[PDB]
Amino acid sequence: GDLVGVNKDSYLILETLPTEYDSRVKAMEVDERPTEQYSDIGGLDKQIQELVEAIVLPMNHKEKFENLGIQPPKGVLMYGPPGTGKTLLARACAAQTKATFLKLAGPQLVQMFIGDGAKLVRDAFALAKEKAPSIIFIDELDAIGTKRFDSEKAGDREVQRTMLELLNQLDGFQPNTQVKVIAATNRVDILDPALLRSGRLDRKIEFPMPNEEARARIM
Amino acid sequence: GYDLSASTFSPDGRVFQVEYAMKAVENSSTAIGIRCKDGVVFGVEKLVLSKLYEEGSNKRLFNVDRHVGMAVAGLLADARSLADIAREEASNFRSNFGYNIPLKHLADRVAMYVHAYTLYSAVRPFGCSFMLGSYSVNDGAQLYMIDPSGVSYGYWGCAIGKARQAAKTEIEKLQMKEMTCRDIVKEVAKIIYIVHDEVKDKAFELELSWVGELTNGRHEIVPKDIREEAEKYAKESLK
Amino acid sequence: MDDKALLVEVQLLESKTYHALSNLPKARAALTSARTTANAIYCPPKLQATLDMQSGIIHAAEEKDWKTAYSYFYEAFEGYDSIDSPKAITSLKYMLLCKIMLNTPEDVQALVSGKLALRYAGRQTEALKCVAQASKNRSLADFEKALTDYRAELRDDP
Amino acid sequence: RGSSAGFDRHITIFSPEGRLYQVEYAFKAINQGGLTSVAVRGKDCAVIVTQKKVPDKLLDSSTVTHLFKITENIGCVMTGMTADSRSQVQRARYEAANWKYKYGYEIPVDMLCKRIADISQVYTQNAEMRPLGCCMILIGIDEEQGPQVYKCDPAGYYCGFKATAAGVKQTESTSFLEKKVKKKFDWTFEQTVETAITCLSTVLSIDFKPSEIEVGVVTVENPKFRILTEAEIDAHLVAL
Amino acid sequence: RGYSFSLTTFSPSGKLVQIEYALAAVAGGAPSVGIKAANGVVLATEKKQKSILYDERSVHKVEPITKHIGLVYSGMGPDYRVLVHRARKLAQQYYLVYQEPIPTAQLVQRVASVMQEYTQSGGVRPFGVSLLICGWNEGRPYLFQSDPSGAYFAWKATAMGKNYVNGKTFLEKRYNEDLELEDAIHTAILTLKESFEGQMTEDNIEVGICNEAGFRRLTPTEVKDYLAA
Amino acid sequence: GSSRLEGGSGGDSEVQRTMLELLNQLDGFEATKNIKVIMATNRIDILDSAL
Amino acid sequence: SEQIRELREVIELPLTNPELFQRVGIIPPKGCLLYGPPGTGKTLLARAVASQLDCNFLKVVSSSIVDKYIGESARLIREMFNYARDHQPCIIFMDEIDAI
Amino acid sequence: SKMNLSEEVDLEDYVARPDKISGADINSICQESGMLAVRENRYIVLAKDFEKAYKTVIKKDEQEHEFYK
Amino acid sequence: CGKTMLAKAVAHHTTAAFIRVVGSEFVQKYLGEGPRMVRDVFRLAKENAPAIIFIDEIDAIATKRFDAQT
Amino acid sequence: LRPGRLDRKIHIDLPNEQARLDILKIHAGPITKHGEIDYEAIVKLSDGFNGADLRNVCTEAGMFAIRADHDFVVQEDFMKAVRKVADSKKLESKLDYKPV
Amino acid sequence: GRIVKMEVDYSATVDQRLPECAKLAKEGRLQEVIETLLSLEKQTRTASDMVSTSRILVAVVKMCYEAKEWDLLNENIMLLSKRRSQLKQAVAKMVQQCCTYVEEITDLPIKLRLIDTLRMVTEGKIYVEIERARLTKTLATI
Amino acid sequence: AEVKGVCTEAGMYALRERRVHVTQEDFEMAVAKVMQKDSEK
Ligand SMILES: Nc1ncnc2c1ncn2[C@@H]1O[C@H](COP(=O)(O)OP(=O)(O)OP(=O)(O)O)[C@@H](O)[C@H]1O
Ligand SMILES: Nc1ncnc2c1ncn2[C@@H]1O[C@H](COP(=O)(O)OP(=O)(O)OP(=O)(O)O)[C@@H](O)[C@H]1O
Ligand SMILES: Nc1ncnc2c1ncn2[C@@H]1O[C@H](COP(=O)(O)OP(=O)(O)O)[C@@H](O)[C@H]1O
Ligand SMILES: [Mg+2]
Repeated sequence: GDLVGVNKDSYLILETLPTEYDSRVKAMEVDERPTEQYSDIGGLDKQIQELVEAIVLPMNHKEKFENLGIQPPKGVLMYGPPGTGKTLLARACAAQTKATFLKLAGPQLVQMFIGDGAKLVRDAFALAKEKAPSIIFIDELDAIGTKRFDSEKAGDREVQRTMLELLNQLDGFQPNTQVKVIAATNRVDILDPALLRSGRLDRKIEFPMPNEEARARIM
Repeated sequence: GYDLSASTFSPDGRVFQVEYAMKAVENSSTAIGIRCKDGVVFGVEKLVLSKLYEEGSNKRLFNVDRHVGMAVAGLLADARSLADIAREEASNFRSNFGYNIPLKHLADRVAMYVHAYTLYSAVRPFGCSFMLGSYSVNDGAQLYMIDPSGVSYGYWGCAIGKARQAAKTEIEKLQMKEMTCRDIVKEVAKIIYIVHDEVKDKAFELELSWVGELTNGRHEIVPKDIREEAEKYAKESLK
Repeated sequence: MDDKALLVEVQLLESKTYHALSNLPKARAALTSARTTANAIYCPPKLQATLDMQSGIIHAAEEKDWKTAYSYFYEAFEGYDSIDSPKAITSLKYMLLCKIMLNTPEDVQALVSGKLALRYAGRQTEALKCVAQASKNRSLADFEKALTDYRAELRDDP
Repeated sequence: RGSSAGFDRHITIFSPEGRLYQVEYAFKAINQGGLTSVAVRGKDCAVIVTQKKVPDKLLDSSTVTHLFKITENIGCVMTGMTADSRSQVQRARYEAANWKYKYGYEIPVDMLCKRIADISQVYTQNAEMRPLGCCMILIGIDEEQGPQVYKCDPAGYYCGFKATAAGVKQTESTSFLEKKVKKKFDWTFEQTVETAITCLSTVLSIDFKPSEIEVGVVTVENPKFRILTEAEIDAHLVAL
Repeated sequence: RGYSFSLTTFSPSGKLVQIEYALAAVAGGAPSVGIKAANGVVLATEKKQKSILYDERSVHKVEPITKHIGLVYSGMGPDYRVLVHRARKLAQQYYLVYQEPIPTAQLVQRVASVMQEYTQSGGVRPFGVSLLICGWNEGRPYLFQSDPSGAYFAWKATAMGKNYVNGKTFLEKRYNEDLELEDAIHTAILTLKESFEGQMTEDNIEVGICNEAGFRRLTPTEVKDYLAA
Repeated sequence: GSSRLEGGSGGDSEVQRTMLELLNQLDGFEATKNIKVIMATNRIDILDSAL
Repeated sequence: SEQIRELREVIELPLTNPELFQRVGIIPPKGCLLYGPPGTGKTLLARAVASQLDCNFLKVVSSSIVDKYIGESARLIREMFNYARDHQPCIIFMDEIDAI
Repeated sequence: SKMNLSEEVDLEDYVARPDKISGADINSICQESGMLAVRENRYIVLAKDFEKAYKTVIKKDEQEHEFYK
Repeated sequence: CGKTMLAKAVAHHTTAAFIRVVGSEFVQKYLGEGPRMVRDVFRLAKENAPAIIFIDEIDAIATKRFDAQT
Repeated sequence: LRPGRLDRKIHIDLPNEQARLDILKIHAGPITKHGEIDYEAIVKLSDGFNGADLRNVCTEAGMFAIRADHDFVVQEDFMKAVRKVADSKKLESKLDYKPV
Repeated sequence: GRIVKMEVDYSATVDQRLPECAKLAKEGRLQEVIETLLSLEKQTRTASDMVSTSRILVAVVKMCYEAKEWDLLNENIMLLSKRRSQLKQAVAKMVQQCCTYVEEITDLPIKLRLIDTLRMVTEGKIYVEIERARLTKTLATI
Repeated sequence: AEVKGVCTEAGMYALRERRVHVTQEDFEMAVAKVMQKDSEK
C-alpha cells in the first residue's frame, strides 16, 4: 500500500514518496493562529476551565495522569443556544496552545460520490496522528451527525456512512489516545445516540445564555 | 408536533407537556426540606433580583393549615393557586369530618387535583413543585412532595429546584433519623449555603420554617434569633 | 351445494361399480368427473391417494399404456404410506405387477428391497416376487409353480 | 401497514387501517415506569408480586408502594404512570363504595373491572381527554367462583386470567407462566407465591432480597386482602 | 369541556372517511356468522385467546339482551360492551312503557339510531363494531345486521369479520330456506371452520341460539357435541 | 385494484399525466395531424376530472 | 459472561472439535450478529476473540470497503471471502453493518 | 431425518403454532436444537432441547393488541 | 423460502450443463466490459446446447430506476 | 438477518445490577485509590449506564481528584463523578431498537 | 473448566465425614446415612467441586453396596443423576464404581437393576464421561 | 387470459401423461385449475 515512484518507460521502483493526503484535508490545518485570549470570553468561566483541563492540560502534563492511572477523557461536545460563545472558546483554545489545530467543518465531509466522505474523515485523523499532539475541531456537527433513520422507499444513508466512519475512527478497534476531538453544536436533540456515548465525545458541556453579569462583561 | 397539548401521547408513550412543566420548576431556586424525630424543617433560597424588594417579599413558604407547611419551587402564581387549593381542602376536611386533615390525605388530594390538569387540552399542567410538612403526636413527623405529573411520595429529605441533585447529595450525609429540629435548622442553612452558586446568583436571603413538638404542632416561621445563628453557622462552615 | 369433498368419493364409488359390472366406457366417464371435481380441494389427504389408485386401475384395464399406470400407482403408495395399512399393501401388489408387464422384471427386486418398502414385507410381496423371478428366468414352469403355490394372491384379486 | 391521514396520531380517531394510534401509544406508556408485576391464581389463593425500587435512601419505603386496597376483599397492583394509577385506584374505591351502598353487597371483582373498562372506553372514544397510561390487576375471592384475577388495560379490555403480568417484562413472564400453567396447574397451593417470585426472578434475573418485592395475598380461609411484610417475604424467599 | 364539532366530515368525493375506517376496523375483527333457520336463529364466533392463561369463560361475546333477543359482534370489544349496555337499557325502557318485550326490529332501530349519533355528534368517533341481532317475535325468527354508519339490514344468513366475503360466498352456496335449527348450527360451525387457522374446540368458539323458548348461549358441552361432526 | 386502496403516499398516476401533457398538444399547437393517443384502464370512475 | 459462551459456541467449538457436531448431525452456525444499545460491550467483545484464538481474523470497518469506483466496492468483498476461503479457519468480523 | 432425535420428541407439538417461519428458522430450530445437545455432551436431542430452541429462533413479536378483536 | 436450494438440486440431478453467475458479477470497473461478460455467458451456453443459465440476485442488474449521469 | 446467513443473534444489553458492579472493578482497578472505596454505592445510583459512562465514572472521578492537586482518589470523588455522568446522560434518546 | 480462586479446601470437611457415615450405616441406620449425604454434596455442587463431588457421590453408591439395599440403590442411582446437572465427570466416576458392581454380583436382580444403570446414562448425560461405560454395560446384558 | 390459460394448461396436462393428443378431459381439468381451484383470492 505504500506510494512509490516508478520509471516511466521501464517500470521500476526508485523512491518511496511521503504519504499523500487529500487536498481538502490539508487545507483544514490552521497555520495562522487566531488571536483571542481567554480573557476575551466572558461569563463562560466554569466551562472554559472544564475544557482546558480536558483538551489542553492532558496534553502538557502527561506525567500527572500516568501517575494516577486515569485515561484522559476523549472528546468535548459544546452545545447551547444559537450564539453563546461556542466557537469563541474553540478559536481561543486554538491560540493558547502550541499544537496542530485541524479545523473541520459541518457540511464539508459530505461529498456526492460513494466513499468520498469517508476519505476526508480517515485522512483528517491520519494527518493529525501523523503530526504532534493535535486537536481536531468538528464544528456544526448536525450536518454529519443527524439521527439514524429507518425507512423504505428512498432515504439518506450516504451521509450516514461518513458518521459511521467518524464513530469507529474516534473509538473503535483502535485506542487512539493523542488526537483530541472538540465538537460544536446548537441542536443536541437531533444527534444520533451513538455519537453521544462516553467513549466518543465525553465531556458534554452546556453553554447557557448570560444571566445578569455575563452581559456586563460581555459588553 | 406531538407536544402541543397534554391530551396527546408521544409515539414512545410520554406526555411532553408534563415534561416541559417539570423543566419549568428545574429553573427555579432550590428549596429543601428535612424530616427529623421532632418534626420537619423547610428552607428556601430566595434570590434577591434587586435591592428594591422588601425582605420577605415573594415569600415561597406558605401555611396551608396550622399544622401543615408548604415550600414551593417553580412558577409562583401556580404555587399560590395550589396553596389556596390546599387551604380549601383542609378547611373542608375539618368542617366535614371534624378533625385536622392527615398530611397523607392532603397530599393525595392535592396531587389528584394536579393530575386532573394533565389530561385535557383545555388546561395546562401546573408549573410548580412543592412539599408539605406536618407534625402530630398520633401521626408523627411527615414530609411529602408533589410534582407537576401529580406524583406524591413521602420523603425523609427532599429538594426541588435548580440544585436538587447537589442538595440531595448533601442531605444524604445528615443521618437525620436521630436528630432534633434545632440541629436540622443549622444543617439546612449549611446545605442551602453550599448549594447556592455565587457566580450565577447575585445575592440571596434564607427563609426557614418548621413544625414540630417544639412548636406544639403549629407551623410557624423560625424565630429571627435561630435564623441568625444558623446563618452564622453556615458562614463559618464555608471557611 | 358446493360440497365437492364427498362428491369425489361418491363419484369414485360410482367409478368402481361400473368396473365391477365390466363397462369400461362408462367407468372412464365416472373417474374423469371425479378427477375434475377433485381438482378443487387443497388438502384431500386420502381421497387423492384413493383417486390415484382408481385412475391406475382404469388405465391398466384399458391396456393402453403400462408406463402411465406405474406413475399413478407410485402416488398411491406415497399418500398411502405410514397412514393406512389396510389398503396400502394393495398399492405394492399393483406396483410390482406394473413393472412386470413392462418387460422389466429386474426392477421388482429393487422396489421390495428398498428401505421404504421393507416395512410392508409380507406374503403379497413374495407373491409377485416369485412371478418377478419367474419372468427373469424366462421359464414358464417356474411361473406355473409360482402361481399355484401363491395362488391366494394370483387368481383371486379381481 | 402504518398509513395515516390527518390527526390520526394526535386524537382518538380511526386510522385508514382501523387503528387507534393514541391507545397504542398509551399502551406504550405503561412501560415508562420500568416496573413489572406478576399475578398468579391457585386453587384457594391469589397472589400479586411487583418490584419495589427505592432509588435513593431518602424516600420513605412505606410510601413507595404499588399495591392498593380497593375494599377489604379486593386488592390491586398498578403499573404505569403513578398519578394515573392513583386516580384509577380512587375511582375504583368510589365505585366499590357506591355499589355497596346501592345494591347491598360487596363488589364482585369482575364487575369492578368492567366498570373501570367502561370508563377507559369513554376516554378512548372522546377526543377531549387522553387514555390513562396505567394497568391494574385485581384479585379477590368469589362466593361461588373461587379466586379471581382480572386486568383492565387503557383500551378497555378486561378479560380474566389464571396468571398474568404487566410491565416491561410482560412477554417473558407471560411465556414463563404459560409453561408453568401447562405443566401441572400453574401452582396449586398457597406457596403459589413461590411461583410468582420465581417467575419475577427468572425474567429480571435479580435473586431478590426481602426489601425488593412486595406481595399481596387473598386466601379463601382469610379473604381479607393482605400486604405481606418483610419477614414473610424473606421467609418465602429463603424457602426457595 | 368537550369538543362541540363533528370529527366526521364529508370528503370532496362525498364519502365519510371515518365511517369507512370504522368498517375497515370491523373487517379486521374476529369472524362471526348468523344463520336464520325456519324455527330459530343461530350466531357463532371465534374466541382464540392469545394464550392458555386467558380464562375462556371470563368474558362472553354472545351476550343476551332480553329473554328473546341476543346479539354478537365483530370489532372492538369495549365498544360492543357499551352498545350492549345501551341496548339493554333501551329494551327495558320499551318494556316499562309498553309492557311487552321489545321486538327485534325495534331494538335494531333504536341501537342504530344510537350509532348514528356518534357519527354526527361533536368530539366523538364512530363505533368500531358491527352487530348481529337475533330474536323470536310474532312467531317468526329475526336476524339483523347493524353497521357503524347506523344502517341496518335484514339477513337470512351473513358473516362478518375476517374473510367475510369468502364466508358470504360459502353461505350463498350452502344455504337452504327450509332448514332446521340443528342443520343451521352445523352450517354455521362449518362456515367458521372455513377461515379458522387452528384446531377448533369447545373453548375456541361460541354459539348462540334463539327459538320459541327464547335466547340462550349454548354451554360448552353442547358446542362440543355439535363439534363432533 | 388491490394496493394503495387507502390513503398514504401514492397519488395521481404517471400514465395519466402523460396525455394531459400529450393531449394538450394534439389539440392545437401541433402541425402533423397523423398522431393519435390511447389508454387502457380497468376503471373509468377513477379518471381525473380533466380527462 | 453468558454472551461470551454463546459467541464462542460458533467461533471456537466448531473449529476445534468438528467430530462432535458430526455426531448429532447438525452443521455449526455460520454467522453471528452482536447488537444492542450504543455503548454496551460489542467491539470490546469482538476484539477479545481477536486477541485470543489461533485462527486468521479479518477486521473490517464495514464502511472503509466502499469506494467511488463502479465495481471496486464489490470486488473488495469477493477478495475478502476469497482470502478467507484460501486461508482456512478464518473469522470475518464486519464492524458496524448499517453502512454496507 | 438426518438428525439423531429421540422417541419422546413429538414434531406435531412444534408444527402447531400460528407463527410464520418459512424455511430457515426451521433449519435454525433444528440447528440450534442439536446445538444445545453438544452443550451437555449428548448425542440425542430431547423434547427439552427443542423447546429451548423455538423460543430463541422464532421470537414471536407482540403483534396483537387484543382490544382490536 | 427455499429458492436457491431448488436450483442447487437442479444442478445436481441434471443431464445438461449448468452455468452459475451472480448478478453483481456482471458490473466491473473496466468500462464496456460488462456487456461483453454478459454476452460470453449466452455464447458459451450455446456451444453446449443442453444447458441451464442461472443469474442469481438479478435485482442488482435489473432495476427500474436509472439515473443517466453517474 | 435470515437464519442461515446470520444464524445466532446475540443481544448484548445494558449491564444489570450484578454486572454493573463487575464493570467498575476492571476500569476502576488501576487507580491510586485511598480508603474504603465502596463500589456498592455507585451501582445503585447508575441505572442505564451502558458500558462507558461506568468507565467514564472512573475517569471523570480522577478528573475531580486531579483538581485540588490530588494524587489521591477517594470515595466522594467517585460519587461526585457518578452524578456528573448521569446528568450528561439525559440528553441521549434511550431507545431499544431490536431486530425484527 | 472454570477455575475459582482458592479460598477453602472442601476435601477435609468430607474427609472426617464420610467414614463417620459408615459407622451409622453399619449399625443399621441405613436411612440416616443416606439423606445426610445429599445435603452434603448439594453445598459442594453450588461450589462445583470436581474432586469433592466425585468422592462423595461414590460413597452413597459404595455404601448402598454393603448395605444390601438393592431397592434403595436403584432409587438412589436415579436421584443422584438429574439433580442439578451434577458435575459432568462426577457422574462419570459414579457409573464406573457401579459398573464393577454388576460384573461381580450374581443372581437375577442384577438384570432387574442392570437396566436401571442403562437408562441413567441412556443417551442423556452421556459421552466421554459415561460413553464407553455404557458400551460394556449393554454387553453384559448381551 | 383465464381463457388462454385453459388452452395452454390443457396441453401441459396432456404432457404429464406423456400423450401426443389433447383430449376433452385435459381441457375440462384445465378449467378446474385456472378457474375452479384459483377462484379463491
Ligand atoms: N463489560 C465491559 N467491561 C469493560 N468495559 C466495557 C464493558 N462493556 C463496555 N465497556 C466499555 O465500552 C467501551 C466501548 O465499547 P465498544 O466500542 O465495544 O461498544 P459499542 O459502542 O457497542 O461498539 P460499536 O459502536 O463499535 O459497535 C470500552 O472502552 C469499554 O471500556
Ligand atoms: N423445504 C426445505 N427443506 C430443507 N431445507 C430448507 C427448506 N426450505 C428452506 N430450507 C433451508 O433454507 C436455507 C436457505 O435456502 P436457499 O439457499 O435455497 O436460499 P433462499 O431461501 O433461496 O434465499 P434468498 O431468497 O435470500 O436468496 C438452506 O440452508 C435450507 O436448508
Ligand atoms: N462571553 C462572550 N464574550 C464575548 N463575546 C461573545 C461571548 N459569547 C459570544 N460572543 C460573541 O459571539 C460570537 C461567536 O458566536 P458563536 O458562539 O461562535 O456562535 P455559535 O454558538 O453558533 O458557534 C463572537 O463574535 C463573540 O463576540
Ligand atoms: Mg457501539
